[PDB]
Amino acid sequence: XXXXXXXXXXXXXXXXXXXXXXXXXXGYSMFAVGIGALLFGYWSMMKWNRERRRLQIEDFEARIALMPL
Amino acid sequence: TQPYDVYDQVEFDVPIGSRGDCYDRYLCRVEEMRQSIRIISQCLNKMPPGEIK
Repeated sequence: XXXXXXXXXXXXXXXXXXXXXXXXXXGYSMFAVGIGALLFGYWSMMKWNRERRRLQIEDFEARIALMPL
Repeated sequence: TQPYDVYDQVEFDVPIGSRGDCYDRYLCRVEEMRQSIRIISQCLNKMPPGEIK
């Protein structure tokens, strides 16, 4: 018997198929997070600015209180 | 159109674009690569055992 190269089929590798698929973000869903992060962003930032006003008047008060300076 | 060594029997896919721009001239080569394994797989399945020379 003579032995040569043998053939293999099984699944035939599956040639030409789109492996690319959309993931995580769809379109409308990411905009709700996007503007949602903005709405949370400005609201939390301005609370510290109002807290800065408590310091702002009190810091400049030191110059008014000190006249022997 | 013009077979060389056992052609037309093997299923070939030819990518052809729309515009003559560099992007479509790039896409066809990538689409040639995705539609190249089909020829290789058909060559693996269809092998007559015999002579080399």
